[PDB]
Amino acid sequence: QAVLTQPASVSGSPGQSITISCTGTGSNIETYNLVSWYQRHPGKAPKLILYEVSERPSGVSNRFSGSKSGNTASLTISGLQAEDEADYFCCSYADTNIFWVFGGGTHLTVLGQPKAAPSVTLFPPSSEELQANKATLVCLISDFYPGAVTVAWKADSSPVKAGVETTTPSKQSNNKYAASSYLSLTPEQWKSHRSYSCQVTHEGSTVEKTVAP
Amino acid sequence: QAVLTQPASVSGSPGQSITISCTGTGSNIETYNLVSWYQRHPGKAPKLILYEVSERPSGVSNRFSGSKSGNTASLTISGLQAEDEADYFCCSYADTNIFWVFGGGTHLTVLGQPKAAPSVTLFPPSSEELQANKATLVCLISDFYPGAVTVAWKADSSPVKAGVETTTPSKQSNNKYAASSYLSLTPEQWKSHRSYSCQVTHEGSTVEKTVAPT
Amino acid sequence: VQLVESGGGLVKPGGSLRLSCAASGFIFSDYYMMWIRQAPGKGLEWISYISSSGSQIYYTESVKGRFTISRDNGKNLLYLQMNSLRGEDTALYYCATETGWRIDTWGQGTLVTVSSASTKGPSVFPLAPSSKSTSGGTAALGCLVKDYFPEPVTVSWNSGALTSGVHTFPAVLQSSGLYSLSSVVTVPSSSLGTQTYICNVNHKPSNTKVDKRVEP
Amino acid sequence: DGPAEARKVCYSAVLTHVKINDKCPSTGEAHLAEENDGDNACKRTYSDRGWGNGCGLFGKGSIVACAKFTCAKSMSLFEVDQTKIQYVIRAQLHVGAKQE
Amino acid sequence: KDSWIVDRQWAQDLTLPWQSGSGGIWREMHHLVEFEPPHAATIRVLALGN
Amino acid sequence: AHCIGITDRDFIEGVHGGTWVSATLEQDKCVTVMAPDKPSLDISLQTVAIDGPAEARKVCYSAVLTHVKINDKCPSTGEAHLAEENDGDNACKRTYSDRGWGNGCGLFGKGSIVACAKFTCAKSMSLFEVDQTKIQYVIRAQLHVGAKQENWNTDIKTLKFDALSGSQEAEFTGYGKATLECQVQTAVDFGNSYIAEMEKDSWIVDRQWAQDLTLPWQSGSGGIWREMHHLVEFEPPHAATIRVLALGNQEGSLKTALTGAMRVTKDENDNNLYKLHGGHVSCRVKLSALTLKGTSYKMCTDKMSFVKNPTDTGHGTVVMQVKVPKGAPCKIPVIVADDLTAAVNKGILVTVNPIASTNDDEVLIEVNPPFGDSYIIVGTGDSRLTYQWHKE
Repeated sequence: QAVLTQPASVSGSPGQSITISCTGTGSNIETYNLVSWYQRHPGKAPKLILYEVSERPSGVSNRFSGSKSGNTASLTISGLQAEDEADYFCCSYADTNIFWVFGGGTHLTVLGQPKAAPSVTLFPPSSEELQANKATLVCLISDFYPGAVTVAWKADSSPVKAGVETTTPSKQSNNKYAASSYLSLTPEQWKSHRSYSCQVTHEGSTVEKTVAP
Repeated sequence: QAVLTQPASVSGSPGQSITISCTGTGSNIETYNLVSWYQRHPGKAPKLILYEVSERPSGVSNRFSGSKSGNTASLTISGLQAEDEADYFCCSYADTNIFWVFGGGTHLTVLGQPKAAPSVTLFPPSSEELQANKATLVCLISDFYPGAVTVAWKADSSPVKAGVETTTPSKQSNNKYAASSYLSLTPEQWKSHRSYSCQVTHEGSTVEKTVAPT
Repeated sequence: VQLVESGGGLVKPGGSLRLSCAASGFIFSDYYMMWIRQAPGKGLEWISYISSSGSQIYYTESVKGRFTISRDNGKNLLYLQMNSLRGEDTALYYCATETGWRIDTWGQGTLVTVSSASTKGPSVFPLAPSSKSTSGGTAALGCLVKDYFPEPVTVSWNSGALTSGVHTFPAVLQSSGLYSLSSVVTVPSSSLGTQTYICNVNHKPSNTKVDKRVEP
Repeated sequence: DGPAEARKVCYSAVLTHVKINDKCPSTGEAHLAEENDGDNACKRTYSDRGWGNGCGLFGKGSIVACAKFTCAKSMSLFEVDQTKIQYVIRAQLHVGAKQE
Repeated sequence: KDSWIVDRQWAQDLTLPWQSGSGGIWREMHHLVEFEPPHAATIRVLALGN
Repeated sequence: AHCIGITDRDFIEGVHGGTWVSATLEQDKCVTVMAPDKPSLDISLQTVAIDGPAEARKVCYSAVLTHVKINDKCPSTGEAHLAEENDGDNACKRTYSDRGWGNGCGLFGKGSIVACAKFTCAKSMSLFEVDQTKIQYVIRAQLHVGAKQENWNTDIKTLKFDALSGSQEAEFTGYGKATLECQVQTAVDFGNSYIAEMEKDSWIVDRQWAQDLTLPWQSGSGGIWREMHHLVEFEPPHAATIRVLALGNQEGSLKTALTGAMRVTKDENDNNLYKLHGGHVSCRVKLSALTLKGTSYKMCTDKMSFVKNPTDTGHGTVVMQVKVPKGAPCKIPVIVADDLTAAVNKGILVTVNPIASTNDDEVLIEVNPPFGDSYIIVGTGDSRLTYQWHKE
């Protein structure tokens, strides 16, 4: 097969230089060496910024450069600007059988603002929801910059495998981001467990909140 | 530029099956198809448990199996046991130049027992230490399981960047884990801040202590 | 040199749709064309791929028997005929040129969302307030608005009155195909029992209007 | 020392999938942009066509096939300047020295 | 991993693609990449091998 | 089937008083079988295949080597040993070296030296034995009725034969059925032969040629590689070191040796279904049970038009599509003359008894005109279509 893995979220400051890698995991990649990079602002067309690992399309700035070493292709952007706030997609021609393969995607964050820890509000089931033979845990996050989050749920000590709904962060009116996490259950599982925990991961640091019946 | 990559730590309980991956660069593990796996317990000699991708030396259990598809070689251990908690190393004969290259190593932890929150003891600078014109906050993390901890220091509410010396988690004699963290400062910083906070992150749950000058 | 894409929308599972891609700025009949798509939380994936003449056709196995790529070189148009639609076909679809064995130019993208879901009016559940004080004198609450479709819904507490410290999170798509959102407010601690507020959940597509008390 | 490099002769080449443009008889020559690039192996030919394969006339239709070429393994060729040849000669006397 | 002394007249007559040392184009690529007669609209290549 | 779209074409004529007509079907060819007062019949040979030939040998043409390993000893001190020398998948040599005081020995003479390098095949050519009794083939069969090209595939009957099948009949709704008694010809083309296939290529090769290839070979399952020295050679030792000579990848040498050899290809998912690009089929076709439709239709008298004008096919015949907007179930008169006054036919009508059944039908007519100047005439009276033709 062919799988291209690249970091979900990277960030840097204006004027700095940043690198987004693209690690290949397939059978035989390392054969054609024509890796291409794409830039996409929200709601617009992807733009080719690099192809054949280092080569650059006409009109593309010289701040964008690309290299390779082994199974990793890297996109490097120097003189970071606020215009570079976009998604960057990696692409590689895998073989004659399956053709070009894409990476997951990376969202570059340009720190035109300071770092904000995520505030979290977790709520218990309302005594008017168990009446309807249902129960939902609601974990609400606000005021984090950048908007790159990881959500986990736990049943008294243990991660929950079913029912977790996470959104894709939506921007606020004060240039910050918000996200919602919902946990559908049955009322008996809510009553049987000692407690449930929503915990939120943002830039290494995690923040936990807890509710109980 | 020719070195294998493999996960830092992978975890399982007694009973299930676990897989450690070993990703190399299209030559590294792909050219000769002889990849060997080694098991090392703390302080003992490494033991050859697999060679030639899927071959098994005499005496090695069926639970250890090996596979290889392109870049990646995999060690798969079924029926996980307490004896299997150890360090596992990948090895491949790259070419005629550099011959053999190893992986970074993977620590297999077997969840023989249940989740234990860390107990924290945060100590202030000693007055006798402050009379030598130095300050050291001592945060002592005790009795947690598993031994995966994120230590963080704060200046009245503010994360501390410098002066941090944190050890890696160590094994207790009751089979739990322990770790310590030291924050060096000047006595002026200790007095000029309202408080200092050592906080401990463990499985997402955070324990916090706070001391102040008196 | 641009590619315009049209045809997207909402359509039930097992339905049928045709996406379109109009090309301008070059000789369309001399370039390989192809359709790409991206699903939520999923990477990009080329699904269809056609030669300049249309005599060479390539599909991925996920859409092989259902999608049919075609091109009309007189109209400089590229079509994606999507039969036997499925839920996982919900994605943002691009048409793209292919020269030098790379994906050169892209369209802006057209969105196809497939939902089984029908017009359903929500059910509102009050949210009990707890101590979000931080030493102190603050407590927050809200009201949940479950199982509604489609967008949008408009929440407001105290029918046009209170707008201080109110947060209304956007909706979340669901395995049900229905939407849900939460709305929260923050108030002081010693004033939890001194006043009353109710939401105005208000779903136009089903003409729903519900009010809902909140108390400890 | 450092002979002059003359030529690289390639004996192992990996190809990419071929790309085809073709046209019906009396409809013109088929064109690919890959055909104007110096790293692609291309060829012009004419193929038999008719009603059975999408053409209103029976005859020779234009067709072009192009594949991207990269050299996987190549033998290098260096010229030998005889006026730059070096040799080393070792000399020694029978004086009774141990071979160590 | 091998080297020899060869006649220039032999080497220049090799039926193999050749380059000019720099980032130069590959000349006479057909010595390893042939194309077969088309059927109707399809041509496949004949890689002459290592 | 359909023979109009296949360049290499042959017509066969059966006698008026006959039942069976013999024909030969070669790859990438087809035949139009014509009998008086019967619809013309296109027959083509689609594939000749074997399903899962037995694996015989694997021949290694690309092998990578590890670094050599040496053990050496002084003269009169025994033979050197390596544990690698006992494994069956290593390539080793046993030699002697010139040793003396200058390289650490008390005597001047031959000292034992051993060299070993692990052999691992990178790319191999598979050799499959064929069973001539398991050969399959597929035959297309179609009638010249009126069908537009877009409906040829629907009208084609696809007949499958084994090495010992019975009569295979293709029945056409409204026109009866024809019977085929066929046989492959794999005597001259399929003697003692292996199917040799590389990663992307396949051939038919002589068995004796494959078994004398100067290359290492395997018994195709997990076996030791036999005769490893055809790719791994050790050179004379210097004092304590032996350098190996790798004879290189032999893909090119095999391919140049296999130019002009009968080719084999492979299907979709089917990965043991091998298509044999060669040989021919001898068939006997039964035509007596084949009937025309609409022989009792009235002559079409309403005005008709050419949807597709008569065009040269390259077979000496012409093809055209005639539309019939009005007139019910009738048969379209078609003649080819040299004079517009006398309606004297001078050409053979491949599309025997043209027919329109529904109104607005578009019907495909193939006609063989005579040599020289000619007139294609479709219709009667004032509305008749005339289109002026010239054969060379």
